[PDB]
Amino acid sequence: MNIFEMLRIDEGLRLKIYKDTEGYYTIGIGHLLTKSPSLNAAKSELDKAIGRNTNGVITKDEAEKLFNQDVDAAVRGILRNAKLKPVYDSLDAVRRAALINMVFQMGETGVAGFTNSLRMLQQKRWDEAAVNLAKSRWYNQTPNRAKRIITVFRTGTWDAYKNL
Ligand SMILES: [Cl-]
Ligand SMILES: [Cl-]
Ligand SMILES: [K+]
Repeated sequence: MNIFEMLRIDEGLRLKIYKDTEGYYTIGIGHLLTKSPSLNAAKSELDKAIGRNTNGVITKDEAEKLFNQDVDAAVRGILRNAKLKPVYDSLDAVRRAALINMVFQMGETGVAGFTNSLRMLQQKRWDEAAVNLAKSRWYNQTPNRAKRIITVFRTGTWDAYKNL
């Protein structure tokens, strides 16, 4: 298991524009196109991202290309964030993947707002961090996924993704 395989499981792979769990146009492996309700606006974003005039459909290789970019961007964002960097640096590789997953799903900003949870993770207070993480709109809106992420921060293992 690794961050790519983990997010491939959480996000799935769809080659045609679809709406994410929040109702936003997206494509590939969780690549958010826009928050706009205009499908045309979404298609415009898709073409700019791929570099060609698409028919709202991309190839697997193109989906993977955007995914690679997206994962790198999430890591990059963590490293640039004063609230997230310290926590990330304090973690082991498995838990770091859990944090990257959260940032890919919610954005740097979103994650940096989990102040209390972040502090517990940095203190290595696993069970308490787990309980705190669950007290969120994130957990309530995407409970199955949140539960997997929380178990990885709790245990430092990939067991939650075993058999998916
Ligand atoms: Cl992009
Ligand atoms: Cl979920
Ligand atoms: K998705």
